[PDB]
Amino acid sequence: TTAPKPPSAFTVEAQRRVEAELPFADRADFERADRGLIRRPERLLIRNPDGSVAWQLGGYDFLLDGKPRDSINPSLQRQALLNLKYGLFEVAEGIYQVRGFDLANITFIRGDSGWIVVDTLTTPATARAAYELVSRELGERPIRTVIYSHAHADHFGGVRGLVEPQQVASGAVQIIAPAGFMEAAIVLAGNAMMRRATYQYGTQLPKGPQGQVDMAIGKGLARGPLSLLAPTRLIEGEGEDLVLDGVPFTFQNTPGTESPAEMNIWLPRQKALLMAENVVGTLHNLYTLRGAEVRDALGWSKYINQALHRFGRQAEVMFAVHNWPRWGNAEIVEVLEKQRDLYGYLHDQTLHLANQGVTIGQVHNRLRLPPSLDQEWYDRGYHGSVSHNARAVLNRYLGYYDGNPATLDPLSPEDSAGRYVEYMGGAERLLEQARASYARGEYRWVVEVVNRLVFAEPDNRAARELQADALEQLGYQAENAGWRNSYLSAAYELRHGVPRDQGSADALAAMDTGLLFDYLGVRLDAGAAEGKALSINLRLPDIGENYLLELKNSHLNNLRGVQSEDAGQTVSIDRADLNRLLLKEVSAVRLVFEGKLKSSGNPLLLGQLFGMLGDFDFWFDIVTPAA
Amino acid sequence: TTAPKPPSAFTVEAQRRVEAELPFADRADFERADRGLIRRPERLLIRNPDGSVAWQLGGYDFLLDGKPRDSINPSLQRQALLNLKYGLFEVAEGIYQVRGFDLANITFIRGDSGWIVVDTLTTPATARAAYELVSRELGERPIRTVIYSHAHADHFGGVRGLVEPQQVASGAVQIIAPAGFMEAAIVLAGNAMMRRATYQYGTQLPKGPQGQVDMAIGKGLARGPLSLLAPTRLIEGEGEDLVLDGVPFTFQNTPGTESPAEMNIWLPRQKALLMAENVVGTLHNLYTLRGAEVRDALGWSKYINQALHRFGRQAEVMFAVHNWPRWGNAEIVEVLEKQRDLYGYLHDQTLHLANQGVTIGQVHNRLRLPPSLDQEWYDRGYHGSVSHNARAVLNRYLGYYDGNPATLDPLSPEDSAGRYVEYMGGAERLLEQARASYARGEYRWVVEVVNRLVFAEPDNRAARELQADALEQLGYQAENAGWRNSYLSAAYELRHGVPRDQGSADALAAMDTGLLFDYLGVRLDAGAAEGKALSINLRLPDIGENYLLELKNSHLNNLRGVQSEDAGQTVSIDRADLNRLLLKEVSAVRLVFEGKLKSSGNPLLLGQLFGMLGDFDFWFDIVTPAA
Ligand SMILES: CCCCCCCCCCS(=O)(=O)O
Ligand SMILES: CCCCCCCCCCS(=O)(=O)O
Ligand SMILES: [Zn+2]
Ligand SMILES: [Zn+2]
Ligand SMILES: [Zn+2]
Ligand SMILES: [Zn+2]
Repeated sequence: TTAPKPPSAFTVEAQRRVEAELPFADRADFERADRGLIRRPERLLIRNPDGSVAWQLGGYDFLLDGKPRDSINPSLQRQALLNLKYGLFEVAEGIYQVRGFDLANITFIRGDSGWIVVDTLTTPATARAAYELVSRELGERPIRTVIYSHAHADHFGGVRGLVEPQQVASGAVQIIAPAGFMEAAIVLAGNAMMRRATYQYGTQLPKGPQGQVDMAIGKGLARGPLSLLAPTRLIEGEGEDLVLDGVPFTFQNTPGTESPAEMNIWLPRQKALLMAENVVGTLHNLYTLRGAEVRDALGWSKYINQALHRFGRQAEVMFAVHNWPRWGNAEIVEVLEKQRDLYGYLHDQTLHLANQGVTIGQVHNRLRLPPSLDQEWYDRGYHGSVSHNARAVLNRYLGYYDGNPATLDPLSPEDSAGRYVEYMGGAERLLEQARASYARGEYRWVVEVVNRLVFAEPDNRAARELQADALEQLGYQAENAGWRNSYLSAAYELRHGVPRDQGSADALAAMDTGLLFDYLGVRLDAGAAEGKALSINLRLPDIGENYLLELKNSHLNNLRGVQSEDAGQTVSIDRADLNRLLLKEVSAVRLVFEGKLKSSGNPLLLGQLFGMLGDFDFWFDIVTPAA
Repeated sequence: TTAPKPPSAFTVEAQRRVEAELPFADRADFERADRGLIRRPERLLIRNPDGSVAWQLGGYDFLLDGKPRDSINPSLQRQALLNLKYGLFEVAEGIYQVRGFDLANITFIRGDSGWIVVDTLTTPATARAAYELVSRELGERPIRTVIYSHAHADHFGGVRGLVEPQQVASGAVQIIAPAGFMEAAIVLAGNAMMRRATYQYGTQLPKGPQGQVDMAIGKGLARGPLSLLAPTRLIEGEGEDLVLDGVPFTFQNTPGTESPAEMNIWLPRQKALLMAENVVGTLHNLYTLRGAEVRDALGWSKYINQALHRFGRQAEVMFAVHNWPRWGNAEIVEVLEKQRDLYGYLHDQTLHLANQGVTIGQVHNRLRLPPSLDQEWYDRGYHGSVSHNARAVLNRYLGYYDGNPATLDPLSPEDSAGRYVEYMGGAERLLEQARASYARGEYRWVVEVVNRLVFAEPDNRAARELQADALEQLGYQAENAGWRNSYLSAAYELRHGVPRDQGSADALAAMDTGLLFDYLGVRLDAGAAEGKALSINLRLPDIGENYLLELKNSHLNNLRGVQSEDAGQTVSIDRADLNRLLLKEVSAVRLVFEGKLKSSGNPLLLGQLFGMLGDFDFWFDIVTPAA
């Protein structure tokens, strides 16, 4: 059978254990998440210009009765309900947030003549909807300044919902960002990350008790066009004190924590501390499972300590770009200390263990937070997990290899699987044993062993169905939203298979030219490039950049600021026009006839290079070997 | 039986295949490695001041007959003999190198009044011995300048063998380094890295056909005290043109390639290009298996391209801090192009594959260099490997997790092993099957499956002996020196068990104070720190630094430039005296009585904190679960 199964007796027991272990009696977050509520719109339904739906919350109604469901980890269910506390809120005098209109929050700070806005959600429609709610309740005011707290799409993505380029061009609107913002906002492993993200975000799952229920730092991500307008002003060095529209702001740069470009904000008049995405209502990711570079827990901890000693000590309210605020100086001091020691403990104790010989394959089964950190709701592994972050720290310092040469040169899973199956007496015998293990509630073992059979025999329905059943129990048990979604998406694909039916101008415009060509080098089909050699001078006059492109030894090189008198072709095109070509907004033929694409030398080389560029299928297999 | 076994028939066949696949007819390296030889001392034996032996080459005599040995990959054997071409060499007019006195080379450049020296080997005794050979053959000359090509111990370690602090202090000797040198020269995962390095370096193996034979970039690493004298001058930005003792030097910074602080050197008078450790006689590591952060192949490739377009185009000789030079402009241009496209192809094609859904557990079995790159001796995987570097690139962008939730929350190997064994019919049945697989030459499979049995039953001699036999065949087959050494060290420990019998003042002095306390936080025993809280102001007047130390929530924090009026204790000590304490060169009691260690507040806190500090056993288990 191919439909979700009820929670097993072992899964039920695991949920009861969560309740026994975690401080459910501490319900203060429920008060915090409702404090200062101005308006919760009755229903929320946000639409995109093309008619698609950007965001809606009606799919979460099953959570509203607040009744426990054993197919959901009760800690995650608690977070799931708190994230449904959406609408317009007062944080402090003249500081408001619209929460639950998208994954992130959007913050409106009262200036003398308009709003200073912090962040802009993921897509213009959600941002626009938030601004409309603000105007209905507080009165319409022009937005004078938009500040990006950091370089992530759930924060800069909806900017065109608030302001337009002509406002920025005229100086009516300023955009403030931490130094390094443009370099960090925008690729090379994009298809792999996006496809792996369908698991983490559970994009194929229904919203419900046996599907997606929450995304930890918010309900989920709004769907729509991605916008991005470049900053007009950057916060340099350690930070800067600015006055915006009569309001004093202190910006504290925290480079290389949750994002390479990030800054906390202190508002001294309100004694309000906006902790960007450094401190949120959950342990955050040191490693995002969809795939990204490992983050620096050591710096993350130190920057939280820096904020504590500078501001925390005088703060009356602390708030963030995800989740809800926390009021009271003693509460804020403790949250800052604990979040600082959370990242610090994860870092320090992973390394303490590693230095004792505990490997990347063992550390998550050994490392446990001490009670003082374990027993706070904002330290729970909803977004990041202690388990995956400990392995992340270890991977950052020691790498993927566990040091045991048995594992140094491993056969691909699909190549060793047939032998595992044979050694275990064949598929039927393996299933018999795995089913007995399943009946004992040993899901973490079952998913490892039955995965071998699925890889040996991807058309073995019985194997896929058992693997799916065990993964699903693990998803029900998961406190982590990303783990849950991944387990349930894996079950879904094992049961149903992968779909057989299957661009942002601003994002492309933000991409450095060198990175664009690095990406084109990634698209290069090695088979097509084999034995070829060509050099092309590329000139981009609007941005005043020159690149030397060299294809040789089945590799595309690009080099900024150099030209070769020996290149076989010289090509001139504005970066703006190159952008349009890639976005299919203009044809190369029309550009050549307009005199916008120019060439000397052999007119064919760039075309020949383009013809070697391959493509990537989005729906590649994950839970089985490639079809 | 517990002694090395002969190469199997499959291993022999694998060696013959290497010969069929690789260009052994290309023997030009043999001429290159002998070119400009001035003196090869008859025997080489270098001793340390305490009487220990730093370096000797007599253990490699078995290689001298040049006869093929099937327990050594013939490509590695070729490299092993070329690395035995040691002694004093002329590279170009007034440019000499002493090769094979240590892992790295040391370079002497004739100035008007003395030597400009590039790098200093690993330990003073080897450096001193190299200088003595130089003086015997070319005449004794003062060393006026020492340049560190980059921030690695096999390059700055022997500096005290050449110069002393009073020479630097008086300005008689200058030390030049790339900007960032001191930050990159010096920890947190040190015990784990060092212990894992016993495998990579094969520190327990004899020198011989069934032991250690070479270390790729050199024969091995000299053993002795580690020295380091701080630079007096840093090469800033992209680089700088300097004149040293009448000789013109162009320094090209290449930050974040083989080392975070590295610079190539162009010598325009001799048209000589010293490629630091960017281009050597082998594919280098993107990931060193002993464990370290993943290196940036993209930047590595671009920096090689930058050197090519700036200098390569006019170079007559190219040489490096490891291995031998290559003469002739056409040869140099090709080597630079190929090394550039080597790192570029590894990067680009790993990502091309990953974007198609190929995982970190599959990529090394899919990625292959094109013939133009595969068929050059300096592109062979002696130091780095295509296999481990491809997985490294993938790990850098996507992380350790393959995206399949079967693998998201894995049981530790020792906890799932008992079940693998049971499912496979028990130990005897598993061995029976594994022995048949062994008889078919399926070593990569045998080491994966028998490893399960060793982990289930670490005292099962029969299992350990088979695992050892299979690993050993893999070590014999390995072209990579680190892989070979690791496979043979694993066999050694399985057969014999781990030893049951078991500081650099300069290195400690080079360590930032914050990093020192970060390291102390890593030593913190969480059990001992539980429930404790303390704050200590630490003042270090000689360096003018203040730190706030806070222990809370089982985590030690240190914060530069802040002090707390609420700290329970204030401690004052020069960093120089703190160094001496840690090195056991002075007792804390003697320092307090000398007035060199001062305290206000509760005199006990720092002592209490120190008492919570744990230690790490060096010889932790790798190939079995912890004893
Ligand atoms: C349209 C893309 C939206 C991107 C929103 C996700 C934020 C990226 C950072 C990953 S993490 O969630 O901080 O761990
Ligand atoms: C006494 C320690 C000697 C360190 C020498 C090894 C160099 C460190 C860098 C690793 S790698 O060999 O570049 O990949
Ligand atoms: Zn973010
Ligand atoms: Zn965010
Ligand atoms: Zn090095
Ligand atoms: Zn080196």
